[PDB]
Amino acid sequence: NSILLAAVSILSACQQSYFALQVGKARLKYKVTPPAVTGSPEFERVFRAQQNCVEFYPIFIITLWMAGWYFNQVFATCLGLVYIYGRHLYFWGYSEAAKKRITGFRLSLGILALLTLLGALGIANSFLDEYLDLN
Amino acid sequence: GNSILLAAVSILSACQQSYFALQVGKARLKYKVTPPAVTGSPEFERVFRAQQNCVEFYPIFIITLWMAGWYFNQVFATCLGLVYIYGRHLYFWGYSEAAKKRITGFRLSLGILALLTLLGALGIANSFLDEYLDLN
Amino acid sequence: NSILLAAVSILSACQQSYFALQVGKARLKYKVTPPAVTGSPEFERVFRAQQNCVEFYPIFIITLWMAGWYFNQVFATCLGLVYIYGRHLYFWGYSEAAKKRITGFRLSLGILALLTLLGALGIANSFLDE
Repeated sequence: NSILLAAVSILSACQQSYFALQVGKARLKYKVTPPAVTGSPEFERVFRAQQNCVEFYPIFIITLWMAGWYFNQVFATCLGLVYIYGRHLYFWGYSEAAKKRITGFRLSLGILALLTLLGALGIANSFLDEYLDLN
Repeated sequence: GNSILLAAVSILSACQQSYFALQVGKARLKYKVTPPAVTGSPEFERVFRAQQNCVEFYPIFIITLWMAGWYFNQVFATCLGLVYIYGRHLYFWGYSEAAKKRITGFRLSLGILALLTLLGALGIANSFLDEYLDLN
Repeated sequence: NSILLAAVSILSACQQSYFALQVGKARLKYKVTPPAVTGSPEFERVFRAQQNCVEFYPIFIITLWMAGWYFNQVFATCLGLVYIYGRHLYFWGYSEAAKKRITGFRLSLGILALLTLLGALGIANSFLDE
């Protein structure tokens, strides 16, 4: 009864690990020796992109589960997949040029807002179930 | 279900975190910091670092929030959760004005976090001694 | 029952807060004035280590719970403990020298992939009988 949410969650976790791998590969390709994170423009775009993704990850997960638990698992699950796609655009877009990140960024933040909305409605509706009203 | 209050707080805090990210985006435009760079303007640098410290601790807050709410008391955890959200509001805007103006909101939100950790640890412990060692 | 998962989760959250404390201590030891995060090489090692940990934390939590819920709580719990240990090695290793991070890094990523695997099997096996 959370099996769909669980699946999306494992998919997104693999995406985030994939992004971390690219930064590791970029460190070798452009000779950026740890702990440094600057010194090659190509590396800096890859690093910053991965950083923005990893920052937003827990926000996506919460919003995903609250929507799926309190509104509809199937609908949240589908939005979740489109979000995973949006960041795929964002990451690879940025990596090529800072201005190519904007599509994937707008898509994934649109989805996140909708998930927030659905989660808020469902939680509200669900709160009225201890006032016995179901709208 | 018996997580409805936790769920509400969680959605509120997630909105706060997205709001912080928006401010960094606005600051990038106001102080002309060309991506992927995050240095150059001191005003931008304070806003960026503040949002970074918030986003780092966010998953730690969520775990501690739910463990406290699940294994100790949902209503008590829920209330602390709201005050934490407020403390982070002070921290972020405080830091944005001056590096030393962050300290109030910092102490508040980390105090709460420690208490939530405490409650979570007790409840989990009590539940563990009741479930594998038959001691409540 | 999720009491074992709950315990590991609170343990790891304490580790993460501990790492953040060390960065705070490093700011004072090497005079790195906020909001700056560069200058002292040793500080940059401590900071980057804590940053790699805090990035991967939500990934560990999700995979930990999915494995524990859909595969086995006791087995996931044990792997969870080994991950916590691997991160302990990573952090302190890296703090001394970038090349001392490698052991704790391999250990913790081994665990993470297995947790992902177990979670995926359990969810699948789970979905195979509707």
